[PDB]
Amino acid sequence: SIFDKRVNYKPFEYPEVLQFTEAINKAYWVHTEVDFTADTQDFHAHLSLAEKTAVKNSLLAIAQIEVAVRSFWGNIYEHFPKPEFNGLGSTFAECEFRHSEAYSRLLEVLGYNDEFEKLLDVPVIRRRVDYLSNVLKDTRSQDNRKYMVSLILFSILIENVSLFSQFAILLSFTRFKGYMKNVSNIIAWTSIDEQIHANGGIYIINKIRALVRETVKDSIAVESDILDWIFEEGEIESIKKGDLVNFMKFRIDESLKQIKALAWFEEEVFANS
Amino acid sequence: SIFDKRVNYKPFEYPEVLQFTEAINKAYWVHTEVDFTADTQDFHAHLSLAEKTAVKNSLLAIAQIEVAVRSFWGNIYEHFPKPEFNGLGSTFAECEFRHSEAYSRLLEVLGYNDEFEKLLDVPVIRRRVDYLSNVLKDTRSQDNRKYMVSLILFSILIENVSLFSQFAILLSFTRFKGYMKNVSNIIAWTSIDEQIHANGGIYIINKIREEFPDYFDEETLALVRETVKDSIAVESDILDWIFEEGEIESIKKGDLVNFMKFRIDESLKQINIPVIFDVKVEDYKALAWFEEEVFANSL
Ligand SMILES: [Mn+2]
Ligand SMILES: [Mn+2]
Ligand SMILES: [Mn+2]
Ligand SMILES: [Mn+2]
Repeated sequence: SIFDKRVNYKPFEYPEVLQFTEAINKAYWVHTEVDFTADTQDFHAHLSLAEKTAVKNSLLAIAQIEVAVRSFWGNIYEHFPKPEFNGLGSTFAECEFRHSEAYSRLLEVLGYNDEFEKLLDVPVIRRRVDYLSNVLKDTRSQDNRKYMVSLILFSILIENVSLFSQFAILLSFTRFKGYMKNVSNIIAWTSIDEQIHANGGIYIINKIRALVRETVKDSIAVESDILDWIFEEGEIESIKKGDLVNFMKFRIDESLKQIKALAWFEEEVFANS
Repeated sequence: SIFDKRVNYKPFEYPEVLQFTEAINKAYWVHTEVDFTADTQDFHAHLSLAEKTAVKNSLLAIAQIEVAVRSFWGNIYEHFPKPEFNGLGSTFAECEFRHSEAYSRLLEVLGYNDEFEKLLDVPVIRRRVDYLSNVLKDTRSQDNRKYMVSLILFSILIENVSLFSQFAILLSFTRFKGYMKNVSNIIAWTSIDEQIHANGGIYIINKIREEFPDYFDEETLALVRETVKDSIAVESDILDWIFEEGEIESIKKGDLVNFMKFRIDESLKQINIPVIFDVKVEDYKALAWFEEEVFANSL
């Protein structure tokens, strides 16, 4: 089975894994390629306080997940002891380190390290953490039935929902205003990697073939409250909170179908890619 | 300390980690960037039986270490619970998967999968596997002193000497004969990566020496020096199996033994361990072309 340890390296029992690692390989990128001087000039002079807050809080919401020690992918070999899944996890774990460094830099160049330190003082961020830490309680569980339960939640929200909300907000400043072009480059490259991390999760879930889908509907409530915190200074004009909820509803449905004025998102991602 | 868990991502307690990860980032490469058709033609037409056997057995010995599930670097966060070392471990773990795929491919192109499956039937390889087992027996130990011993032997053997003998053998065909230039691209890129891995391990060893100088007692230094001296005996016997069909004009075994001994000594100096062999400039300059040949085959 997939939970049994195969000793020989090749042939790969699941050769489709290379499609996900090679996609990460071809999309390889680091934050040191990008210069944020123009974005700081656009930020300082041409963005309203409600627009500054939307950029600040969206990046803080992204950093809450991205700026952390990521250990799920780097340990799937402990649960799927195959050489191809150790490489799948290795490639995703490295990519998450490039992500954590990129949003650690953005927090530094925009001067938001202090707010990131005390981020749990925000009640709604504290609500997403209490949510996330509990629903993913069995990511390290030796029980192979509730570890699967973790990979479902990990792939459709951590990789598909809990971040693409803030990706579209930041990309809207480049789409409709032509601002934050370099930050949107980091955002476009990140969302591409998270799309591959989601498909890799979806791919595995289909290979292991109630508690799930009404656990994930609980996140739409907390993710909607996060948008209230992101737009606490007022709704900006490039995007609206109501459309982002439907964008969140669209992505969850297509995630489960394989196991909208925000249709421009995919087009905007490849333009800034 | 380095063994204590830190929850906050930054500031980094060990910011020099970024020097090693960025080096891997800048030297990033995948084997699909290279094609080996030209090398199969030089192998088929312009290589003797002695040179064929040296190329095949060297790559078999490399694949013996590289084509496997590598798990040491990807789990260094279990012993150094810092966000820095989880990123350092991930960056190195992904790097080994690019290596495992690269030499998996070289075995496939040149048609050596059957001999790699039966590689354990070679007695000198079984001597290396049992020897490497004691070099890795404490890689999961929760004893920080036992795990530090495995970390020292991992960086100076698996990452810095156990493969560089075969690396120089393959590069010698490109420098002196002008053959196997695509294979030399993989070798040079891999040798750069393993150098960063060994230097990254030396950095962690020295940082443990800073915070815990009592861990470097007389017993640890004696066991490491004796285990290391046992390596050159097994690796020199590997050199006999690599040239089991005759001496080749590209390089000599005597230079390769002096090459490994010098690299081992340079490794011990960086972590303040007494030199074992003390190779003279009379001997280790015969393979001094290895560094520049790696850089020439890297661009
Ligand atoms: Mn990420
Ligand atoms: Mn991800
Ligand atoms: Mn390697
Ligand atoms: Mn290595």
